[PDB]
Amino acid sequence: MPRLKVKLVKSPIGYPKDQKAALKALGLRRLQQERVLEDTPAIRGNVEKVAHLVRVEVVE
Amino acid sequence: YRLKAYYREGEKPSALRRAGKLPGVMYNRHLNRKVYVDLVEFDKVFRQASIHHVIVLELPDGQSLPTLVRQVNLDKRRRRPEHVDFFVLSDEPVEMYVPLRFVGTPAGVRAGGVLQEIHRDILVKVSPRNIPEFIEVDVSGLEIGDSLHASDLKLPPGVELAVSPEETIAAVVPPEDVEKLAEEA
Amino acid sequence: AHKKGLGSTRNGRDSQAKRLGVKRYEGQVVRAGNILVRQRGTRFKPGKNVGMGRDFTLFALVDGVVEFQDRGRLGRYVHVRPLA
Amino acid sequence: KFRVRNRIKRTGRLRLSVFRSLKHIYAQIIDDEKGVTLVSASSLALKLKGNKTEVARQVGRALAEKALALGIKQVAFDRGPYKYHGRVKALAEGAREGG
Amino acid sequence: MLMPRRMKYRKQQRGRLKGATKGGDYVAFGDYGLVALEPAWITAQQIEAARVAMVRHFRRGGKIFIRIFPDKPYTKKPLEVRMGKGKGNVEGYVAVVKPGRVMFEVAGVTEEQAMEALRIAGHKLPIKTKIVRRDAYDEAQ
RNA sequence: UCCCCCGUGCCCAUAGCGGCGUGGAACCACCCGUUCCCAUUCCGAACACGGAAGUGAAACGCGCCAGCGCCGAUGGUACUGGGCGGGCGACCGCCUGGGAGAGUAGGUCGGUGCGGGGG
RNA sequence: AGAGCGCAAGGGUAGAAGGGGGCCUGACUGCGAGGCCUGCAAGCCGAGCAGGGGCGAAAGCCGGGCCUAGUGAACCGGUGGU
RNA sequence: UAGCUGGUUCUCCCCGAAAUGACUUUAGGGUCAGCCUCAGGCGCUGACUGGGGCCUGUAGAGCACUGAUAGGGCUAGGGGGCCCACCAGCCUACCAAACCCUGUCAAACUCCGAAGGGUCCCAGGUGGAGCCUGGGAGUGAGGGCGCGAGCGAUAACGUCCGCGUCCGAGCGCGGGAACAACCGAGACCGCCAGCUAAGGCCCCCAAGUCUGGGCUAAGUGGUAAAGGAUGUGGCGCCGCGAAGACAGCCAGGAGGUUGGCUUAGAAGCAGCCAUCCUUUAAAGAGUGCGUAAUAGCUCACUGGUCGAGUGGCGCCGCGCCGAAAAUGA
Repeated sequence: MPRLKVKLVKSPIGYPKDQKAALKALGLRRLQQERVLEDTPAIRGNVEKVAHLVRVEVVE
Repeated sequence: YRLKAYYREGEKPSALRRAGKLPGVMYNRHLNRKVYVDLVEFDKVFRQASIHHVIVLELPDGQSLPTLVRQVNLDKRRRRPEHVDFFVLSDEPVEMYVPLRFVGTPAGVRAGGVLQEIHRDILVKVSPRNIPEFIEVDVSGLEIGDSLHASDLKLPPGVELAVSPEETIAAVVPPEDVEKLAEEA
Repeated sequence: AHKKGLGSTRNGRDSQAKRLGVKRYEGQVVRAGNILVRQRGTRFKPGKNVGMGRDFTLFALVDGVVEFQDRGRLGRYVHVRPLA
Repeated sequence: KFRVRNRIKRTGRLRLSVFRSLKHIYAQIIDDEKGVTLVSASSLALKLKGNKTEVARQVGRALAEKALALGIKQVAFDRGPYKYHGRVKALAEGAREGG
Repeated sequence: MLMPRRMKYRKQQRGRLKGATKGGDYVAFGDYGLVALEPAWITAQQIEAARVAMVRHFRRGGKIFIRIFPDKPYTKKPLEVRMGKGKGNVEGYVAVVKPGRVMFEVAGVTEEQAMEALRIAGHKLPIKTKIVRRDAYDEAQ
């Protein structure tokens, strides 16, 4: 089960509630953030959620 | 008659169309996969036969599998072809429409009143060995306010019927002269 | 501006709409007395250890789990599994 | 057509399904849960007397004892078109308090 | 000129119009057919004017079938009377027309005849149109 | 443990409808009687009760057929989470994941669980 | 199941609520868990337990009405009564 | 007295509201509930999401009920009659109960009915999350933007709700020339340090007069339509041609006939119906023009010359016309 790390790309500032709450779920507080977080389809769901405001990678 | 054929797969619908080839499907009692072919030549062939006559599609699998069409589902908006269904033929009982040929100009006609037909194709069950190209039926002397239906039509022996047949095949009705402006009063 | 006639009305009225529907869905625990369905008709006929009253209401009769049910030629049903 | 779920009006808990023919009684004890039945007796299908009534009495009575003989207190009474004439077994003897 | 005959509610809501047309996109009837391209209403006034327009062009014609039916109220209020107060009045009866919808068919004429008939008539219609023959759609109840 | 009938339960019409054939040696049904219990808003039709030489007509039980009625893939369009556009506007297109309705082929005259009376 | 289901509408309804007769008066009293609903105050749901009853051989239901309108805090005072 | 107006003084450090829900002699006002706050109590529970299970009746779509509906059939029958009664019988380009076929309409119609959404358990989740008592609040004129329905006229910077977001309190920053809410973007201070967002890279102005292919000729670009056109350039189809087409250029361009009727006269030729056949390479019962009808011009059509491409039907990319207003463009 390889780890998943994301980079925050596009500002949270101006997006629906679920989006914001998701970011605030990911230990993600401001722009340009390498967030190294182990795989778990809950987290993944929360990725495909935030998928655009961010950038992804399954770093091992 | 002959058209090409192409075995379809798991490729997205939209693309196949906005590349060059309309997509399709075939099924017969058990045989069901996905298929497709060219547009322009397909449209040419169709415009002749379609669900009137028989199609023969020689397919890039080695054979020359002949079908009939069946159903022409379109996009409706700016209506035009977009995925049909094909029927893999055999020799078993099958219902289908036969384009009819109203031949001869009657008495209700020429008196003024013109045929307002009901059908230009009748549902009939046949063995695929009989090919009723088109029942070139009468309509010798239909009168104005006169009708014809049932088994009135000649049926090529074997090619049975498949309605009531009290299904009224056609009839002649009045014109629409400028005296229908007097109606406006 | 000419304010002459103007066709009035006699329509605008509704209802202090009470909130009606499946109050307790399945997988839910009840202590008996908890109503699971507030309905107008009998869209949900009584289930096992579920009761009904004057206003067509499926409520609890024990301490267990709401279980949903359908019976085409008998209607739809809502029950409560024991949990002993 | 005495369906009416006279069943339901007795589907409180634990049935006892009985019915008659031209000449033979069919007294049976059915338990639900899964559908499992239980206890039998028949006026002219237990190889018994040929007088509908009294046989039935005794037959129910036979079954009656059978009930307590295998651990039975009180149950229901599944009867369609009765006109309630007791069938003076009525399983009233019938342990159960039929009547 | 068509409408129902007093039925259910009088006033109803105009609403926005998408474009699935729900159905009605081939000939089956006549022989030549006028079908539309702009999502709008067909006006009973227009409706009659176009039907005429055809009839008018070809004296002693055939049979002109009308598929669509104008059965929707024009909620219209009076003039210079200030807002609020009541809905309007049912007025001008029309219909929903979503493009790719058959509206009228000509049968038993010249090619030229139905050409110019559908041409002029639809030319009088609240929008613009396409005029089609009768083929590629066959097989549809 | 099995082939048949019956008292009765489960799925919810692929069980229902309809033409054909059907079985009673037990079961089942008509049927024998209306005097004893009982009752018809009138008839013993219905429930009720005492009972034969017949019957298997109906009721019913079982088989065949799809003719009505029932279910119905596959594909692809609709519509749309959520993401970007384009047009004053009425409205339109690309992305992803979801994914009908109607129809097309085909399929359907049931499935099963119990307890007794028969061989 | 498209009729009746008191009276508007909607849901619901014969595996009855409808329709017939017999009997009766639970259109009970003392309560009431746990709920619906919810700014408050109101309104709405009900087993159960005791009494003492009505129906049915029973099993059983009965604390009005197929369901949602038919209504009015408090202060004032009349009322029979402890 | 004034539920109104007006004014209300020092500094930094932290969070940070609402313009709603009901209620009133209330609507520009107060209680309350939601939202801010600080102390003490609570401890993975909360926002969010993965899994399972459930409720739902919209977007579509369907016509099986509710009604609306267009066209034909079939017919109960209604105008009817032919024409006998204890009563019958056969009968229409009239209209019409129902049924059937042929399409279809719907917020208050529904056999079907999704994407969603709500919600109950398994688990991740450490966040100025969430929970519990408690004191002080301020709020209760909102506005904008997006899809979603109403109102309006599918008008209003109009209005009234729904989810959402910003302005409000972010008139702090970059774009958009300028520009509360459109794009980018959450501003402790300092830095003559680099990357990048939107948006740009001739210049005002900072950076490519970067590379390659395809378009347009009007200031289009630098703001409108239906509707009209031998504008331009690629795509697709459909007959014609070296046995000689396309255009022009020579010539033929006929007869019953003055077609039957209308019609004052209608002779291809103002209209009605027409729907010949015959001599012929070819001349139609006619393409427009011409007449008082006639005459006549011409065409259509085949061969003479000529000698290579032609006539047209749709689609698509950009324009052209359509297109007039008030101080200086």
